[PDB]
Amino acid sequence: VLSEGEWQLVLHVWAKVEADVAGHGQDILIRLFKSHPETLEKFDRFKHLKTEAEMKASEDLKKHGVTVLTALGAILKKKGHHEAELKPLAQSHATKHKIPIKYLEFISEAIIHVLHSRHPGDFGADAQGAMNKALELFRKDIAAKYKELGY
Ligand code: HEM
Repeated sequence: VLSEGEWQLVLHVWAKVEADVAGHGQDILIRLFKSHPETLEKFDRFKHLKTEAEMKASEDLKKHGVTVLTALGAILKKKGHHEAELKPLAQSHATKHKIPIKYLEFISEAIIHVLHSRHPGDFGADAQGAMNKALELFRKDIAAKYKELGY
């Protein structure tokens, strides 16, 4: 359970992300796919991409990065009271897309890394710890839905 102080640190840096949702989404997906190539393989839309330059040149990838970060932002702004937002996401990711929780840990690492690169003055250790907590909460609550579904 995040404190109010922790949520403030999370949403302070998130408001910086929302000035360039698309650029952040590209940086995060590419870091994910480079660092953990099994994740790329889960996307029929993207598994043709073989180099970082190809990934950076894909408009479809950029579009999906906006979808991802828009969903995550809506969850973060609920400060934990995110049950309604997680239901559809956990159902699609468990049952349709077949995304292990571990891959959710991998994208959380990518988010944290890109936030540090883009927003160091608003992403010192206190804010890094708070964002880690927020993304852990996200994962914990998705994992419980996965367990219900048998995934
Ligand atoms: C912050 C974590 C994530 C968020 C907020 C997120 C959000 C979304 C949203 C909003 C969609 C479209 C609606 C839906 O199908 O539910 C989607 C689709 C999808 N996601 Fe995620 N996602 C996350 C992480 C991941 C990860 C780590 C993987 C893969 C390793 C992944 C794989 C997929 C796939 C394969 C689709 C369908 C893409 C398509 O073919 O159009 N997601 N995601």
